[PDB]
Amino acid sequence: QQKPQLVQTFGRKKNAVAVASVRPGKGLLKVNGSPIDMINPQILQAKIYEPILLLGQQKFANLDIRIRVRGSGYTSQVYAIRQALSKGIVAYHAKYVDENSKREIKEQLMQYDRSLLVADPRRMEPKKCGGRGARSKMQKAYR
Amino acid sequence: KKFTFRGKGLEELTALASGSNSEKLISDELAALFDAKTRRRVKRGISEKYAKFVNKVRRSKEKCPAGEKPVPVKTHYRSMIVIPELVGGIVGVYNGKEFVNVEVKFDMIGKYLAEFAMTYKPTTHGKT
Amino acid sequence: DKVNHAVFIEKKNVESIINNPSKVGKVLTVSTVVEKLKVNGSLARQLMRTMADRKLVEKVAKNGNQWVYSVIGGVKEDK
Amino acid sequence: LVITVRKSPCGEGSKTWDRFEMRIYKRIIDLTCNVPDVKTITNFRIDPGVEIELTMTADQ
Amino acid sequence: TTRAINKKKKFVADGVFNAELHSFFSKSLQDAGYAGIEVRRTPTKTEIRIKATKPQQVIGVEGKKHKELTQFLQKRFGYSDDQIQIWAEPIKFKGLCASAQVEAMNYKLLKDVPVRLAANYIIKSVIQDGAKGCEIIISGKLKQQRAKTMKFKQGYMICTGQPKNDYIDVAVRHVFFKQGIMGVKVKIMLPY
Amino acid sequence: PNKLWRTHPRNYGKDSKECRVCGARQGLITKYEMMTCRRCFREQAPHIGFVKYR
Amino acid sequence: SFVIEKESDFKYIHRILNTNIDGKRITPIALTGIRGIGRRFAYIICKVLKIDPNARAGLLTEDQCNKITDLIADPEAHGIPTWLLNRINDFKDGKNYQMASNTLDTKMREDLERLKKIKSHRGLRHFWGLKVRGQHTKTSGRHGVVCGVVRKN
Amino acid sequence: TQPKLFGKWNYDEVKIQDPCFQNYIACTTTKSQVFVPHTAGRYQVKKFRKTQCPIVERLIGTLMFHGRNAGKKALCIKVVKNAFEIIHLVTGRNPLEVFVGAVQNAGPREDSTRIGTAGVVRKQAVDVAPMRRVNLAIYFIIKGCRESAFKSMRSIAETLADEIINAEKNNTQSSWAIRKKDEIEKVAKGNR
Amino acid sequence: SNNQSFFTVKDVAAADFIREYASHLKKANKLSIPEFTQWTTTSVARELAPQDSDWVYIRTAALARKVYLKPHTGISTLKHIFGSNKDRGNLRNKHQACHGKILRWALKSLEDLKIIRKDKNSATKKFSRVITKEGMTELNRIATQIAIKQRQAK
RNA sequence: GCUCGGCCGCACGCGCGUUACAAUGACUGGCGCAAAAAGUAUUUCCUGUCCUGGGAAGGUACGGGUAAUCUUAUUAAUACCAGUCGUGUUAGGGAUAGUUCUUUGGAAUUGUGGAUCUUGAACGAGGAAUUUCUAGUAAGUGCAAGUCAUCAGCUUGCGUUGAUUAU
Ligand SMILES: [Mg+2]
Ligand SMILES: [Mg+2]
Ligand SMILES: [Mg+2]
Ligand SMILES: [Mg+2]
Ligand SMILES: [Mg+2]
Ligand SMILES: [Mg+2]
Ligand SMILES: [Mg+2]
Ligand SMILES: [Mg+2]
Ligand SMILES: [Zn+2]
Repeated sequence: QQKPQLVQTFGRKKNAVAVASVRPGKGLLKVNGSPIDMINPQILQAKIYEPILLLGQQKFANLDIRIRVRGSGYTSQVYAIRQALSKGIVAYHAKYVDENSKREIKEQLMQYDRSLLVADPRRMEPKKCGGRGARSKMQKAYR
Repeated sequence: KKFTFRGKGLEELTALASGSNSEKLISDELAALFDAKTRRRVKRGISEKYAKFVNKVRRSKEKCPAGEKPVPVKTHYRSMIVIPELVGGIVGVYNGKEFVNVEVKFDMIGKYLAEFAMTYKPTTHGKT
Repeated sequence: DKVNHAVFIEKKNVESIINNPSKVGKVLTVSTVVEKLKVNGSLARQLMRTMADRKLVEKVAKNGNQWVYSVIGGVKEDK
Repeated sequence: LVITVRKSPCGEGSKTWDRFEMRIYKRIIDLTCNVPDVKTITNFRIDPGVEIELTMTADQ
Repeated sequence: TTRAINKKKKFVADGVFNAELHSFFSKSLQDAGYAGIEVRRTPTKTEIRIKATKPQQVIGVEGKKHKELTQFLQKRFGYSDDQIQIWAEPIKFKGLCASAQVEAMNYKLLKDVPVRLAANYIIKSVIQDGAKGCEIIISGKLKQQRAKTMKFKQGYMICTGQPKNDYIDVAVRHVFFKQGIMGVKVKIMLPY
Repeated sequence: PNKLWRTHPRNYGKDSKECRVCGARQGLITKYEMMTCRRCFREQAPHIGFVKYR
Repeated sequence: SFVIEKESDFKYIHRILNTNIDGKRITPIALTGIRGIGRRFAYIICKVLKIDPNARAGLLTEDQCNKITDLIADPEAHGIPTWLLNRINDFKDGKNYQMASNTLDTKMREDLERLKKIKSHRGLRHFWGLKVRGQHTKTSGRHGVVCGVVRKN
Repeated sequence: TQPKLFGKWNYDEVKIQDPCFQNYIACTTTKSQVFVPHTAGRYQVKKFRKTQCPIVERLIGTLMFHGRNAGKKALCIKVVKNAFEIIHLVTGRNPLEVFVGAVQNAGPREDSTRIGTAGVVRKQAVDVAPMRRVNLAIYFIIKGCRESAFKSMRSIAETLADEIINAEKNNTQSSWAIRKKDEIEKVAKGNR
Repeated sequence: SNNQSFFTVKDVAAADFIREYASHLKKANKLSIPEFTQWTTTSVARELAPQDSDWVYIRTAALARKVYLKPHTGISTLKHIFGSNKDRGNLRNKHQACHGKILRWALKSLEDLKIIRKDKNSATKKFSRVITKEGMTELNRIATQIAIKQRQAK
């Protein structure tokens, strides 16, 4: 079967899931089969470029990384991509490099943001009856 | 003064509706000129009963040539659409308490018979 | 009140307004231009574009309602 | 299966609701065998609420 | 196969079958203490175990009530004679069954035996059979034309929590009098 | 000559159905094809196998 | 365009079909100023008569204006689909006309009159100053509010 | 490489002086230097967490208001960046230095409150905390923005820029934030 | 030089692709542009007929792109992809689907240009449209032209 | 039981609420972002292709699914990108009306819903009063389920975008 040089990490925010696959070579980032350039709301593309700029391109020119994302809505999706990418490099440096590098990129990243290696525990709140929402309730008449 | 429906006269309409070999009460030529809800009621079916009804009008319409007005025909069919062959007759339409006598005019063919007998009384107020 | 904002500019004034964008200010938007030249916003935009094609003016940002442009040599003092 | 039902048989003013659940668990098991072995493996007591469905695809 | 049915729609239908049975048996079996019903379903058969205090009255005089029942289910659903099977199973401890005990006080109250005495008799029985605790509620006109509600507790009792659904056994009955319907609940907390 | 009895179409709408138990037409629960009014359902619910976890 | 060479030729007030037309404005939505013309029809009128829809109303040619009055006169003769008209096939005549400034108020007045005369429910209802479509008079419409046949002023 | 805000604005050029604010305004930290103002942070789970939130994100938060605009963040990120551009076009220095400058420079210090002591009820002269000082600063600035931009042609980016500049300049005419600040501080001085 | 001679549609911002391929369809004058085009708005959900006279081109261009990407995407699904919200007035905004005839015209006419085929071999969705070798080549060369014009900008 | 009305009748008083008063906007394009629910006693239930119609909708041409297999792992809408419109009862806002067309139903008139042209009111942010609410929370935003032949401005749920301020 010839076990590949693959690493596979996942990342999560709300209902969104990102699976990033990392293999060695000339660095690509393709999300859902397309460059980061084309990710829908333009503003938060910089969110995905963040861990890249934080680690420096030097780590990323050595690796082709392809991230498929399926999930909730635009923003959470962006955050999932972020996550998967980040802990993806970490997992690579775990299997194929020394542990030391894994450690120092871990610290490197988390000093900037912890949302990269750790997932946002928040999810939606179910709705309580007698309201238009998960707390707020039908208006009341006292007098 | 004239009386016109979709560019046709009572003579003309009676010429389409009494048109030879059309055994439906309301023939297709006429039904093409109807508003959508009527065309719908016709093409979808109809009941045999209405035939008898129209017949009564036929009998009441020719039975008062001298001009004393027709002998009124009582019926419960509100959902009935007016055929030109009923124009000039007087028909009792049940409003649920009562039989409202309605005299037919050329302008009223397209509409349902119910559209005339008042189902209710209007509102005339007082408290203060 | 109402603000009558001109819906046409005379062929007498046109490139006289165009060639000298600094009458509007250090910052050109729809609003600025509307204020300074009493031109209705759509034509204000059209002016922006014309004098942008003309190398006189540059885009800083575009967000659906917001035009932000600056003058090339800098603000050049009037008359 | 959820059925959300209003408690009071009447309109009695506060609205209260009942979240009524029925869970259905569905399992699949696949075997490579002959008929008698099947009838051997099905030979044991099962609790009442269980539905057991058997299908046989021949294989060469 | 018969018909392909929605696993959801089938299962709900099975539950509704079960409930119809329970209503049928609690209603037509009312003299012998009737507790429960357990239904196994075979492509061949439908097996019903009637769990009861007095199996002897489920059977009757050489299957008078048994044959009656079996045939009732037969005409009702339609069934082959090999397709229906009814067993009666004894409940070894009558003191741990509520529906039974509420049937007991139904009985005792019909014979005009006074409230407190009857309540005590059953409660003492229930605890005699090893139940940790029991309670009885009788509601409705007792004294007079104005409704009363009387509770009788002895032993250990839980109300609230998931343990409620586990340890506590409850049954109600409507009891009929010339004056109207009075009604009776029995809560037996079971032992561990 | 009862011929006219019940001869209005009950084909659909409110009169096509009823609670199997109590024969109510009102607030009938049709959702799993269980044909039980809200009250009757609320009663049978544990016998039908409907738990309240929630 | 913005630039017009002679300020002398621009018509602020234009007049088409017994109605004023606002000049400083975009031509079709300026044409909305007529009873019987809403935005989509005006955009159509611009597409048939090849008039610039991005242009102003002051830039209007009199030729064009007469052509528009003509469009309104015999719209179906100018092309355009029948299904696009305010009046599909009139009760009196089977013809398809589209409703002008005056002609509209006329035909509506006529219709309602024959509805009084007919003594139909809804015609009576109109006469009475009530709601025609059969909605609820218990709650809304209070202290008087516009009933059918709305007139802008 | 040190990230610049929006890529064009260097955080290293912002230095806070007044010792109250240095712990209360985000931008000093590695964690607060962000290309994008959008964290999706948890800033509200504990009492002072709000402090660790980037100031521009805070401002963006305040912007998102009124029923129609609720929960549209992208809009406000746009508005803010644009306003910042107009700011650098007017002043020519880091739109951050202007912002931070104008959060510091406009917000109340003294404020008056009812303190019941036995019989005494009347306004009393009270001093404002750093956190509230900041919060209020932003609240005010943006409220002025809305009131002005409402039916005008001036956009929010514009109104907001105007306000930020006037707010740092201390202008009591042109800055709503300072109008209220001075009004409040005067009410307060009068209530001692 | 390893700067790629070749670029997929997936490497290109979709807006650009659409305006470009529409341009190509005009220059080619390769489209029919039916008569109902003049008097009809996009969807039932819209108050105003489209502001661009070229919409038929643009819409067709984009359509091809969709078919390039999502193969076997039938008309209804496209009516939904190409639909929107519609104000019903004082009733809450609700989802609404596009017109059919325009989309099916665009697919008929794209078969005509050999850029899509009706698959007779899919036994689920039969006669669903899938791009051809030819159409693929064409779109990928537009895409490439675009992407190179982009990396030419420093 | 059957037929026709009635509960929807309007000078008004009082409650829940939907929609707005617009530029943080409306409109015209472009854009491979959800979750959770349902579903055929065989043509009847979800419905995918396909074809016709300008449209709502119709064919019946080829088909799947009693469903983790099929509708679908999609088809949502805020959001984003272009472009129009330019602070005025303006395209904001659409009540109310008149023709036409369609669909559910023996039956639609006292408009069941939906479509096309028209028609365009009040409303320029709301007196005394007063409701609910502390984090994926409020608010906006759509989606399902119940009802149900047809009829959501309701209810019960589902996610998306995401706060100000307390503690
Ligand atoms: Mg809502
Ligand atoms: Mg849109
Ligand atoms: Mg169909
Ligand atoms: Mg569905
Ligand atoms: Mg009507
Ligand atoms: Mg309506
Ligand atoms: Mg339905
Ligand atoms: Mg209700
Ligand atoms: Zn019932």
